[PDB]
This record gives sequence, C-alpha cells and structure tokens, in this order.
Amino acid sequence: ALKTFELRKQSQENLAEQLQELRQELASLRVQKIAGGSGSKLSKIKTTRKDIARILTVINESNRLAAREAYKNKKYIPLDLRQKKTRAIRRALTPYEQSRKTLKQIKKERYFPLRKYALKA
Amino acid sequence: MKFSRDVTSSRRKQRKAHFGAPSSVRRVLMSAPLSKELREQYKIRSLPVRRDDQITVIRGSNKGREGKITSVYRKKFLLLIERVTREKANGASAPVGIDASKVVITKLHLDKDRKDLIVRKGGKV
Amino acid sequence: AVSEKAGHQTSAESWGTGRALARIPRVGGGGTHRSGQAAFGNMCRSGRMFAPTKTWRKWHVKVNQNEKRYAIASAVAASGVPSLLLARGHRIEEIPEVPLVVDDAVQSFQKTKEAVALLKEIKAYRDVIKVANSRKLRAGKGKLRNRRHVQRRGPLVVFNEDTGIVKAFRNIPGVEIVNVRRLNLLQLAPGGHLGRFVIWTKSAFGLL
Amino acid sequence: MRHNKSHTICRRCGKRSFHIQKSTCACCGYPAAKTRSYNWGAKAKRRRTTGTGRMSYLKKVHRSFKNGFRSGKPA
Amino acid sequence: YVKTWFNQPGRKLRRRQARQTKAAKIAPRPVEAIRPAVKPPTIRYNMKVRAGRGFTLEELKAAGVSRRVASTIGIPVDHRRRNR
Amino acid sequence: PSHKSFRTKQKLAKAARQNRPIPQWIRLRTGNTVHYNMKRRHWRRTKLN
RNA sequence: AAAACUUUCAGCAACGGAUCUCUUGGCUCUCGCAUCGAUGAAGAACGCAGCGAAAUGCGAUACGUAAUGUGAAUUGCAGAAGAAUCAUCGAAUCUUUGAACGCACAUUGCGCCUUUGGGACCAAAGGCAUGCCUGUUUGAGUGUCAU
RNA sequence: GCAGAUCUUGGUGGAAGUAGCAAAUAUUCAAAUGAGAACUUUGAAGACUGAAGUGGGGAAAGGUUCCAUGUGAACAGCAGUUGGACAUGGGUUAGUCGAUCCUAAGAGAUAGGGAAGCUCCGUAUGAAAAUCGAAAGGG
RNA sequence: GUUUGGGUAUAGGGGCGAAAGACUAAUCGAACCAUCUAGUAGCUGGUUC
RNA sequence: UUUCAAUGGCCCGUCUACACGGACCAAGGAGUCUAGCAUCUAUGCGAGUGUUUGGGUGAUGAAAACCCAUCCGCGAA
RNA sequence: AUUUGACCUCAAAUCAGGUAGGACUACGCGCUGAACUCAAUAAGCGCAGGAAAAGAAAAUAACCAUGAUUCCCUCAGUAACGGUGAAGCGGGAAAAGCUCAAAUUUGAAAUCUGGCAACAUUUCUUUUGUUGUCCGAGUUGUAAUUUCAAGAAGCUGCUUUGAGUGUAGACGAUCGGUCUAAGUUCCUUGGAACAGGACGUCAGAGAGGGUGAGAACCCCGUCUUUGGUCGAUUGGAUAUGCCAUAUAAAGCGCUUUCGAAGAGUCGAGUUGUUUGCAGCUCUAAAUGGGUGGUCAUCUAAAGCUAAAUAUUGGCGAGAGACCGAUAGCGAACAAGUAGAGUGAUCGAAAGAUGAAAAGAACUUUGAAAAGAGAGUUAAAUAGUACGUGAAAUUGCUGAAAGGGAAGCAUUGGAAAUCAG
Ligand SMILES: [Zn+2]
Repeated sequence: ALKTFELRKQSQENLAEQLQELRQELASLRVQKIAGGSGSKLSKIKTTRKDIARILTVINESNRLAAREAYKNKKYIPLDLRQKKTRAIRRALTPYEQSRKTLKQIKKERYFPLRKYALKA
Repeated sequence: MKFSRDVTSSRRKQRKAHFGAPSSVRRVLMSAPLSKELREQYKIRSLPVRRDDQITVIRGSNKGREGKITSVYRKKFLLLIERVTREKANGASAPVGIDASKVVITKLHLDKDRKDLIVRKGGKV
Repeated sequence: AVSEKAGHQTSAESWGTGRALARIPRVGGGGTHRSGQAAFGNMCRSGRMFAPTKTWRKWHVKVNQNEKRYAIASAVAASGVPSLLLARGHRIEEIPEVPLVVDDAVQSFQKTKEAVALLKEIKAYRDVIKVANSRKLRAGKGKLRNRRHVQRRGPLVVFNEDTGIVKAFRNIPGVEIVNVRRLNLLQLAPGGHLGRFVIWTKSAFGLL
Repeated sequence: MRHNKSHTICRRCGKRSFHIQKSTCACCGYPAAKTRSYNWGAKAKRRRTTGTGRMSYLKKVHRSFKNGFRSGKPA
Repeated sequence: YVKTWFNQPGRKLRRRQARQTKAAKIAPRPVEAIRPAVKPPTIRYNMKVRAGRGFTLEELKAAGVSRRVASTIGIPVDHRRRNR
Repeated sequence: PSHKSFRTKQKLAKAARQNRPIPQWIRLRTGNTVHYNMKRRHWRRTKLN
C-alpha cells in the first residue's frame, strides 16, 4: 500500500488523481469478485479500500491544517476547529475570570497574606 | 506473598485475564527458556517465542524432537514445529501442537529488534 | 447477603380457588416457557428464599478488654510450657530450651539463607519442614473461593525492633513474625488451641 | 375480521407501539419531547436505559477523560 | 431504612490519610491552630476548661497583635465572644 | 399487500435475511458455540408483528 | 399338572439427567474517581468483512483510517505476505433519524435562498427551527420635545 | 436432614396400541420415474363444482409462501418419488396504473389566556401576519 | 318467496346503550398493565434425624 | 437372598367414623435475621464497670490486632 | 407650513456573537400526594452537582457564660404532645471567612461589553488574554472607600508593600514505555510428571494463574518497587535574571466629630398544610424590632463560601467463613435473547467429548440412514443424541411363585451364597 508520509509530501491534485484511479481499480476488483476472481484479487479488495481511506485521511488533514492556518489568530473560528472537551467545560468559567478579584481583596492579599510560620517544640 | 494492592490474587480474575489477553499480551505469555549454552552466551534466562526459531521439545510424547517453528498459533497458546506432526486416519499430516513453555530455544532468529531486546533485558551480545 | 429484590422482580398473582391446582401465584403472559409457572415462594423454583440473608447480621462481637488481656497472658504462659507445645503439634523434640530466647543480633538479619541457617542451628527446622510437607489442596469450595492451599503453623518469632528480621524471616513457610507490643491472640493460640512454639529475642524478652 | 392496525412502527424508538388515531407512541411517548418513563416500571426502564445501545460517544468521552482531555499531536 | 457501619475502618483510614495529606501540604506550620481556653456555659460544666473557637478582639489587642495579621500568623479570631 | 410502503419493505427485507441458514465455516471455527440457528422463523408460524 | 401372562429378585441393555467434581458468572462489602448533550446526547434505524446469520466493532475513509508503543503475524479455508481480529489513542470520518432544528412523516412526500458544475433541466456544495440575552441596522408612534 | 403442603421444577408411567382419524357422493386401468406407488406424472374411462363456481381478478391482511433445481433429517393424525417443508439460486422494469396533489368528518401548531407544574383552553380567534387528514371521495 | 368497507370521534364506578343491568380485544364482584404489596389470615393445608 | 408352610397383620398423613390430600420418581421446600425486655447459666472486673463515637501505631496484606483519651451510660440514695 | 435633529416606547431581520431544551438519577433540593399511626412514604411533576443542601446568629442560654454550617456518640426514648417524639449543654470529625444596598470622586465616569489592528499566551494553530482606536452601555449611578466584628472624617508616628515576566536544580504527583532469583538433573508409575524417591538451588520473591495429574526453581507474574531507567506534562516552593513605577496604598493609638443598616416586610385576625409555611382582611416602628424568663442575647425582611457528610446509578479496582447451573442477577450460554400481547408490558429454557479431532481412512451389507469389520486414543464403559450417568419407567436373559388381591412380620425347611 501507499505510505502515509510520502502521501503527505504530495500536492492536492495528485492525491485527487490517485483517489480517482483507486476508485477505478476498486470498481474493477469488485466486478472481478462478482464475475469470479482469484484469492489474490479478493484480498486486494481490502488493501485497496484501506489505501483510498488513507488518501481520504491525508486529504482531510491537509485541508484542516490549511483551515487552521487561515483562521490562526482570530477571535472566532469554525466550530469544527474549536475544542470539544465537554459541553460543561465549554460553559464553565475560565481560570482568568475565576481568578478575578475586587481591588478590596487585592489589597487584603497584598498586605495580610497567608504567612509562613512555625513552632519551636 | 504479594503486598501491593494494584495486583490481584483471585483465581477468577487471573484466568479471565489469561484467556482473554490480546495477541500482544499472549506474546509475553508464550515465552520459552533458553538452552545452557544460549543462556551463558546472552546472559538471558527466557525469551519470547517467535516463528522460525530452532527449538527442541523437553516434555511430552515428543520429548527429544528438534526442529524449527512454522507458526506460533497464539490464539490457542500453541506452537507448530516442522515434521512434528501426526498421521490422521486417512494418512495426512496434522501438526501436533506443543506449549511454548515446554520447549527450549536452541538457536535464535537474530534481527536488530531481537538484539535490542537482548541488550535491553540485562544481556550482552 | 442475597439481592433484596431477588425473587420479587417477576410478575405473578394467585390464580384463585377452585382451579384444581395450587394457589401459589403464577407468572402471567403466554407463549413463553415461564408463563403458568409458580413464583414468590421458598418452595418455588426461581423464587425468593425463606428469610433472605441480610447484611446487618451481627458479624462482629465485642469482647471485654480485660478478658482479651487475660487470654493473651494465658496464651504466652501456655507458649512457655513444653508439654503444651507437643500437644499443639510442634516438632520441638530437640529444641534446646523453652521458652527460647535469641540475642538481638537476629533483629538485623537480611537474608532468608541466614534465617534458615539460624532455624537449623537452633534445631527448630523440623517444624518448618512439617509445615512445608503439610501443604495440600483444600477440600471443598474453599479453593473456588480464594482459599486454594492449606498448611500447618510454624514457629512464631517475636521481636522488638524491625531492622530486617521481618523481611528475612517472612518467606520461610509457617514462620510468623510479630512485634512484642502487638501480640495477637490469633497468632499466639491459633485455632483456639493453646501453646504455640514461640521464639523470642532478647529485647522482646526483656520488654515482656 | 381482525385486519386493521391500532399501532405502527415508531419513528423514534423503532417499536410497533406508535398509535395511529392518538398519534402518540405508547412505549416512548413520541412526539413528546421527553422520553416516556415511569418509576413503577423499573424493568421497563432497564430495557431501554443507557447501555442497551452502542454508547459510541460516551465511550469516546470516557477514554478522553482518562487522559485529561488533551488535544493536539504527540512528538 | 438501616444505616450499617461496615465502612468504619475505611473512614478511619481515610481520615488519617487526609490528616497526613494536610500535614504534608502545610508542613512548615502546625496542623492544628491555637485555641483559647474557654469555660462551658452551664452549672453542670462550669468547673471545666475546654478549647474555644477563637480569641476575641479585646484579647488580641491586649496581647498587642492586630486582628488583621492574627489570621495570617494562625490565630483564629472570634468576633462573637466577649470577655466579661 | 401489494401496496406496502418503503419502510415496510425494508423491514421485510432484513427479516428475510435474518432467517437464513448459517455458513458452515463459522461453525468450524474454534471456541465458537454457534452450531445452529435459534432465530429461525417461518411465515406460517410466528408473525413479524 | 408344562408354556404364555402377571409379579418378585439379580445381570445386562435402554429411558431420563440426579449426584460428585469443576466455573472468564452472580451476590455482598470496602476503596478510588466525577466524565452526557444544539461543536448534536441517550436511544432507534439501515448498512459495512473474500467466504457472516447472531454477538462485538465500525459508518460510504464502514468488523475501519491517522498518530504512538510493541515487534512478525491472522487462522476455519483461501490469500498475498512494519504484519497483527495487538495495545494505546491527543488527528479525522461518522449514512437515516432521535431534545431534532426549512415544512411534514402510516409519504425515500413538498419547498425556498446563495454559489458552482454538466452536456430550460439536472446535479453538487453551503444554508433556512423556537424562546431569551448583549450589540448592529432599519423602522413605527397626531409619545415628549428643539429649530 | 422431608413422604405429603389440590407443594415448585423436571422426568416417567397404568389406562393403551385403547378411544379415535375426515364433513363436502368416487374412483378405476395402463405406462413412466423410482429402493419403495391406493396418494407423484401422462393417457384412457367414470364423476364433481354447474357462471349465486372447487372459475378468473383485486382491497384489507400476510411477506417471499412466487419460479427453477435438489433433498426426503423434522412437519403434511396414512403414505409419499409429491408439498405451500427443507437446501441453493433466480424473479416485481411505468411521464400515461396508484400513492404523491386537494379537501370532507376530524386532529392540531401559532398569536393570547390559565395552571405549583408535565401542560389545558384557544386556531379565526384583538398578532405591527399554518399543517395533518381518502391506495373506494375530487384527479 | 336496511346491511357494510374505510377514515374519525366518545376511555373506566368513565364511555356507550329501542335499557337485557347489557357492550367496552375469548376478562366486566365492577376493562387491561406495572408498582404500593412480601396488603390485611380470628381460617385452611404442610412444617424434614 | 429368594421362596414355601403355619400363625398374625385393615392405607399413610390432616381434621373434627366420615371427609381432604396421595399415579410414580429425582431435586428444591417451611420457627430465620434483627431491636428491646425478662429468667437462668458462664466469663472478666468489682464500688465500681463499659476500648472500638474518636485518636495513634500497625506493612506483609493493615476492614484484623495492639495501644491511648475526656465526655457519657448503668450503679453507688 | 412643514422640514431637521434628539429622547422615550415598541417592533422586524436567514443581522453579529451567545445561551435554554433532551438523557442518567444511587445520593441532593423543592412542588404534590393516597390507600390497605400508615407516611410528610410509594406514584406523579420541576431542578442540580461531584457531592447537593446548610452556613458566618433578628443563635443558645440564665452559666466563672457558649459562639458559622455539616456529621458522629451522648443528651434520650427525656422534655413535649395524644403511640409520636426533639433540642441546649458535653465529647469528637472538620474548620475559613466574607460580599453588597443604605453616605458626593464632584478638581473632572476615574467603570464596562462589543467592532477594528497589532502583540501575545496555550493541555490546544483548538486556550486565555494585553494594549491602542471607534461605537455603545452608563449620571434613573458603572469604579475606589464602608458592612455594625464595625466604619467614616480629622489627628498621630511607627510599621508594611507586585494580581508581574524567563533560566536552573531539587522536591512531589498523573499518563503510558521498559528492567528483574533459582532443576526442567537421575530412577519408578503413567498417554502426559506438574506424583513418589534421591541429589541441589533461590527466597525483600513459598500470593496467584498457565502448561498433557499436587510446579517457589518450565512460563507469566510475585518481592525488590514509598525504585532504576525512557519520555510528555504539570502543582508549589528555592536560587537566579528582567519588567513595575510608591507624587501611592494599608495596619495600628486618639477623638473636639458623626455613625447612613434591607416594607405589602415584620406583626395581628382568620382559613388551610406538617412552632414552620401559605391564602385572604388590615398593615408598622427607629434605642426600634426579634427571641428567652425590667433583664439577658441577637440585628431579619439582600448575597457568596471549601472541609468533615450522603452515594441499590456511572467508571475503575481489591476482596469474601456468600451461591456452585431447579443455586447465584431474569440472564455463567447468541439474555432483556427466543417467544406472547393491539398496547402498556410479560419473558424463559439451555454449562462440561478429549491432553490433542487425533471427529472413525479403508472394506462389506444396505436405496439411503445406518450396521458389521477395522482405525485414532490411556479410554469410544469419551463417537458430538459426547465428563461421571442415580431413581421412576421399559426390554432381554436367568431363578422362582401364582385357583377372587398384592405388600409385611415370626419360626423353620429347600435352593443359592458367605463366613469362621
Ligand atoms: Zn416510540
């Protein structure tokens, strides 16, 4: 099968053409199965299916990194590019606004913080 | 006796883990000891069993038979050895299976990965 | 305890009187093997057992502290008598002295070889072999229930300070090591039988 | 004389419990937004509760949680 | 409804570990704060002395330590109690 | 009848595939208790409902 | 008054599945942890393997792909031969539905907006639910006013 | 620790090769297949349903029972070479036939009004404007 | 010598009924289903060497 | 052990003779756990008695065991 | 006339950006609520979390006074009510306090969301921010100071100070990677040694599991491990570097000062629910109001907050004086499956060949199915209808008895058999 890394160092159109010829080959392999083929062809059906899956994977990755580059350093980005941990974590308070304190509390923690002490036994 | 709490001692859990271990774990479970010359040559007591290894049977009805391994038939914790077969009713050859722990490895199949294993497991090449 | 819902999560009501059959409730429905069969009864198949076992049975029992201390003191006194040890079953025919006292030099042991050498040299190793030879396969459902093997009991080594004695002795079959300040009755007189063979150290004996 | 239907296959729960005239499923309560459930039907709850299906997302979340919900690509 | 106590050794072990974790976290300082000597408020127990919640403002001022820094150095303060 | 909807036909289609005999090779596998079919239905017998 | 028949006893053979032994199951107790969903949840449907009906897994990239670790398999046959029904898992895909969201759904029914492609028509991609909040734009008011 | 509880579950008996077998007049001869023919196939003969059919079609309902090939383990209160059973395959082709479109009885979203609330009234209603419902109706 | 197919409406001490104290999925001492419920027992039948 | 001869022998359980159950066999199957109170017995201590609400130690499995402490319970009117 | 611009109110948008639904429910908070004290239970409805709720006194007390909440022992089965049934105190587990409204910054809205542009930072190209500019919000009040424990305004002279940004080592922890001591030596039995006997070894490892029977030394593991070795994260401190801007802020002792404090709310009458709450008539005060018997104690009608506590659900584990296939979950198995009902729902049965299919080649009879010879195996008294294989019941063989019962007991003969 095609190696994923050398699939990555190619351009969009070549992967598109490789995708197209793979589909021709898969269609040819399946009609051999219907009309009667050898075990090599029946086993080749699976490996060519996986190789199209590899090409779809690398194409989608290249598109998504391209989109992330386009939306890099922006306030709003597509919901697919946004993180998805849980709905609760997304709705929760961020650490910055959990650490926000009034100036009254800032003065209190400036002047009377939790001191470092000890007792002699 | 075990003193930790991360490990189990229940017969139920040990058998479930043993007979449900995936192929990667059955590789370690299907280990065999080395011969005296091999042990003194690599400073290794036991090694995992791999195909195309030259082994000799130590226990069973084939005690003393010697040959290479044709396959480590993992999903039954079983080995298959060249010429260690059985005559069926018709006369065909049915391979006689031997447990991995009942044989001794008299000659290894050296590649870079196995040499890495030897030097990693407190051994010398 | 059994499940509190065991035998109840079916659906079965009594068919009534005059049915030419017993009045125990029977599962409703039809077309299935269970329909028409009885339920809700200790006699009935797949029914709740009589008085289902409960978790708040009295499992633990309170013993007066003075009674516990009385038993432990008597257990130590029993261990200091040769005849009770022979009845206990300890092979102490050639033990030089009972009670057996050993110097503090054994509280800093490091190897099972050293511990076994001491046991042979005091001639207490007959008891260890008796324990080792007595290892058997348990009779009954115990081995199904995580009680696979059964053996005897060997010498009880009582120490004062753990500097390596516990680890150097813990692997000899039958040898049980305990601190002098936490003498357990279950180890001093196991099985309710008095007079275990106990090996003391000097510091533990002085602290007794 | 028995050649009519009272219930049909439900869209939401795939059972033949969706009434025709009432147009409400007797099993799951569709088209109600809330799934029909009743505490007296403990067995009825456990026949249709979570875990009787694929749980495809929940297994994804659990494996993700076990590692602190990290994202990106390792070295 | 029954409340069984089969987790009593488990609770005891967990509390001890929590004390151990607390000690490890704030090791420089004692794990228990200073507590005032206080007399129970009844005719049956007015002959004893036990540990009160915290000191009062008058006691803090008489000692010379301010109510602000008293919390910082580990002296609990009770604003309800008064010295009669 | 001869006026079934698509959903009815599709449900019928898989119900016809479910009651088919089991291939022998899956039986011949090891550790495979499957040796017959316990979901075999017949049209004259129990209805699909 | 012999056979046959009936009954009793014993051996053997049947019928049946008790007993004994086991057990990747159940039950109970204890300890640890806090993690669903409009970025589409739980659930349902329909499909996916060379030879599969169920179970499991997965979603037209379909008994899966990417990445990391292991290091030479899978196996019932055939088959070729960084393999594998391996583990981990942070990158992706995820069909029809479902709170289900263009209108409906006992219907593979009926639409509208934007763009593109094909040799008016068709196809493809992206969109069109409700309530509420902050802001933006346009307004409506013989509501109050200033020129 | 069981002899009972019209006990539970499972297994097995005597009655007993006993009661009995289905309505719907009725079958016979020859040949072929076949291990095996009262029951399969062809011919000949005799009958029956007698257009209000034992005829040819459809709706509801069933769902592959349809057709070919093969089998005779199990089912067809006899039998079977046959079957609607089993096994392997094949088979439903629409601009004009229907659904889809419209609406009837009826159901019901929305704007508003109630209810502690899931939600009920309201649908032409005091709003800054529907939909579903007929494989026998209309087309 | 009115009947009836389909669609729809009416649901439980309710509906429906030219009224039989009738029908309401082979059930109407009072529809069916699941919980409370392991309901209530002066009573019956069994209760093991 | 089978069998014969003589003698004897009504079918068991339940319920107040009758009646009710019983075709046969195997397995299951019915005074249990718990809270309080009372008598008696035994054990420990004794004008005292009760560790396990709690704390400490316990490494070898640590839900056990061992140790420690003020209330408080009953009793001492 | 009427045109222009404001403010107020209300609309519309497939406007820009967000949010709510549904599911689980063991534990948690409310509403509602029966029947046979039942029971503030079950059912029904709403809503959360890892805990929830409660919580810093409009609290107890009558003391030498205690001092937020929660939980446990005790109070105590006491007070109280007519069987129900507390609380104060006392001993413990855990501890942590606070934030607003009510007063002018008036020499300066000093405050904040959003748009635009850069700078950054990340569990992360996925996160979170900084600055500048514009518009908007906002004087019908956003900032700073104040919360009654006080506090403000003067006066005083002592003390204190960052909501920062890199580098290194140590100290922990999470994830997975990887490391581990010794017989397979001899003889007998056996299909197989993992059994018995002999000779030995390791043990900080003699727990457990697998392997052709009871394996510490064949293998996995186990002890070492509260650790060595890899990597990736971080949490907090130490050393070290760089920015900050204090012309300030804060604590403490005095007052020659004032001290703002929550309304259809408290409260009363009436009806309803188990003092507490709600409906309704009516409706307050400012040394006032609430609570307890003039006194004592609190300061409501506004808000936040870890910990000890619960946890038949979910996810991981460790166990057991539990059950051992009519038992234990309904389900050890293709189980909420087959199947039943229009539906709500109801819901089983069924584990074991052998070490290894080695699953009986081949021949013969038979239409076939099968049988008989063989063959595999230690075993076919293991042939899948497969471990062991009981009873009821049935067939055959052998022995015996029998004229409308049979069973049983006592004595002895006859036959069979065993024994001293
Ligand atoms: Zn439904």
